[PDB]
Amino acid sequence: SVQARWEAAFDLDLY
Repeated sequence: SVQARWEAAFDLDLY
């Protein structure tokens, strides 16, 4: 959720 891999990173940016 959010999107991650993106705006800085929510958390699901994967590390």
